[PDB]
Amino acid sequence: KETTIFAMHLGKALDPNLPVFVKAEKDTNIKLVNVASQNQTDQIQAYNLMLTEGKLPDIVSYELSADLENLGIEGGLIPLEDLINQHAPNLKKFFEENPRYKKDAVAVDGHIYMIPNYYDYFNIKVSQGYFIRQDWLEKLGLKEPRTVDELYTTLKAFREKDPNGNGKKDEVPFFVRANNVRKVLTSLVDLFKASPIWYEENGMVKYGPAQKEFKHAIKELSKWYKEGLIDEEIFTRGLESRDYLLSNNLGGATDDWIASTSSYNRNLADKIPGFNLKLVLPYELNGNAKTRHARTTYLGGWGISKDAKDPVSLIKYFDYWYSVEGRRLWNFGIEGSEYTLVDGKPVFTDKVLKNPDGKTPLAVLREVGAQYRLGAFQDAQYELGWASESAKAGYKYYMDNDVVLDELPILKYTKEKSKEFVSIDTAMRAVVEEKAQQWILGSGDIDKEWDAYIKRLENLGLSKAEQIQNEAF
Ligand SMILES: [Ca+2]
Repeated sequence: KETTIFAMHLGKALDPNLPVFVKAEKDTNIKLVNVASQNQTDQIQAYNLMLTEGKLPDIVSYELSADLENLGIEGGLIPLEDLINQHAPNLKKFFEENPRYKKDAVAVDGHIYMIPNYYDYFNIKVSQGYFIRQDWLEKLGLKEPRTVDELYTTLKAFREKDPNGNGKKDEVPFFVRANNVRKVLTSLVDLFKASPIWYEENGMVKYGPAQKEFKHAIKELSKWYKEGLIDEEIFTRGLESRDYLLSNNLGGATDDWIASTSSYNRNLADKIPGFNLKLVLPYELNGNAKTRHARTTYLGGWGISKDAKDPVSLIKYFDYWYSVEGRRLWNFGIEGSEYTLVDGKPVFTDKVLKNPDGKTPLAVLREVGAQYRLGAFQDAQYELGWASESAKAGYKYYMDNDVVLDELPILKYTKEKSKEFVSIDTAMRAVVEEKAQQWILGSGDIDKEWDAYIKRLENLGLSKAEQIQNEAF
């Protein structure tokens, strides 16, 4: 059966002749025909153009789920929940076994309009983590800090005791990597168990920047900033911060993405003798040793349009990607080309792990149509199949110690509540970022100014936004 689809990902329209989709056609007898051409590169433009047709393609795939769900509410996509319950055993069991993932699939009106492209979140939750210069701790006779007060003592010693050995007070004890204010705050306030965004607490949704922990975080950060413990240029350096500070042997500690930050030991070993930037668990504050840095559960998804003539066959195509072999196909490519089975489990080939032109394993996989964002279920075993030893070590450490808290899910709103919420959320963001940056850099006094700042947030609509967020959760 020839089945029309709108599908794009990373600027490329899905080519059904790629090995992954030829295999799935051989297994399912569904042959996709894309309405997006090989010349289109702008998925937002091509999607909107596609929606002006009198007939929609059989399957509609898009990166932004809220747009798919609105198209469902408008009647352009059909509800899927009865189709799944009646005809898609793999999805039916997946939703039963994963109530969190089921939430991502249910739209604001209680219908399912799209199947998300899920990360394997419960197997790898891990994004950012805390790193510290083990070789500096050791040469200074310091324990690994395990609380925020112990970190303070540690960063003070980094700043005052010349661990890079050059007789200059040039050490930058704590730094971040960011290119906007929200990203700076994200990597500073999590240490103090605060949040710059919305979060979940005791089943309710709350606004990070209005909390007592945020006040305490900014006050402490302002104190550490004044004492030279936090990079004087936190808000002015950009994405070059980590490379500049680590490669010049100035930086002592950070909070940053685990896979990339764990690469510096191997890169700087010949250049900085003894260099060991080491991943540690989140520091404890008042009994809390969690981090709110977490991966997300999905990105994008796909649905069936009102114009598909055989939706039952299409829900089975959707279900194929949740079978054992369909999920392995999507994640790993073709057996005998991208991977072999070793004791029942895929092991990538040299074609994937040692591409002679320098291509990454994921880039090689993408070229066969693996990992092509639709409504499939990523497998963390695909990622561990190629990730570096230090990346995998960091993932395992944070996973085994259960330190990562689930992020607030992507919430669902009607179009009108969304506009209302976004207008409020945008206005408050501007206030929080202005005030927190100035407080951290030592302007004014947060104790004297906190109340008026909270009233400004309330005047911008904080209570209404809380009401909308809690309804949506
Ligand atoms: Ca020094």
